[PDB]
Amino acid sequence: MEIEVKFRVNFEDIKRKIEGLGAKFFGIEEQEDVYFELPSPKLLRVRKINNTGKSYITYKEILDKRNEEFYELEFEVQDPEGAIELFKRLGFKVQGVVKKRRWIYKLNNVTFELNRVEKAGDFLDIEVITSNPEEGKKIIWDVARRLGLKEEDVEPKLYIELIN
Amino acid sequence: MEIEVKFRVNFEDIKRKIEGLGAKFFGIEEQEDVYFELPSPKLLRVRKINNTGKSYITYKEILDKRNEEFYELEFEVQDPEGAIELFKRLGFKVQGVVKKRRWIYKLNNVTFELNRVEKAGDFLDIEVITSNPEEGKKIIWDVARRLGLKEEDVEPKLYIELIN
Ligand SMILES: [Cl-]
Ligand SMILES: [Cl-]
Ligand SMILES: [Cl-]
Ligand SMILES: [Cl-]
Ligand SMILES: [Cl-]
Repeated sequence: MEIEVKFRVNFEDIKRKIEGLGAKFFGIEEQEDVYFELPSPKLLRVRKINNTGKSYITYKEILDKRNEEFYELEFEVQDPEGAIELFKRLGFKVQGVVKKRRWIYKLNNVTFELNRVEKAGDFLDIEVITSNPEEGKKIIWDVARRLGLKEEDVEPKLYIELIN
Repeated sequence: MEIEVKFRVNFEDIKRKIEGLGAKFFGIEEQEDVYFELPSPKLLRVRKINNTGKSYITYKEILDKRNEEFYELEFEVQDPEGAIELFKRLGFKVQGVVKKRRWIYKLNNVTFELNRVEKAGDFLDIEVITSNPEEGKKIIWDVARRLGLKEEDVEPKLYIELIN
């Protein structure tokens, strides 16, 4: 399952720390997500990565109450406009649009997603790949503390809930 | 608008006639369509073309009572299994699965789709591209008659309704 913790951060400072850690810079993604309202605790969105030409349909189901564990179903599509039209024609309503510029860094089984989110602010998502959720969260927190982050820095809300 | 008329035919005979007309053979597609139940008169399916490695999500809205006029929204996806899983998780129920081998031929603005449909039989769809629905049907019928087809040969039912 998807395991991740989100932190409210100062972009410049944390970028410097992540790099000082030796994380490998993967790339920047300029994303635009169109969300469709589903019953709790499910999420549905069509994502367009404007600088890479990639588009995806993504479905998520929150598995915990801290918004740290998710089941994710994601696949690439060749027509994001068509995907958005499809969900509207199926009766789904647009929940909102999240636009962000994401800096991706990798360190072993940990992925850092440093996001500059339009109308929300700057956030860092620390993601880990693991078969055991508990061990995964332990890894995320060891990394977080190495970056000088604490529990008070955590942001439980989803990006679609954070945009003003 | 998609305009097409479907005919019940004898595969070998009509294939001969179509080639006799000088239609250009485009290719054969081994298709597997998984349909999801929508309220009338809408259709939703995920198609896999097993021999070409292509997959699509297709939505249609029947616009007439003879099932000859359709609004179609179709786009390529990279994961048909995921698309099928997605619709199931969104609450849609599988309506059925249509499997067929399609021979595609082209002649000007007309496309011939000769289908050998599992558990249904052999059918020929004659489609035309037009801005004027009526002129389109006129073109289809001139071609149909050139192939020796008549009104009694028409099959109005959709493939998802035809499979046993
Ligand atoms: Cl994400
Ligand atoms: Cl989020
Ligand atoms: Cl996100
Ligand atoms: Cl078709
Ligand atoms: Cl079809």
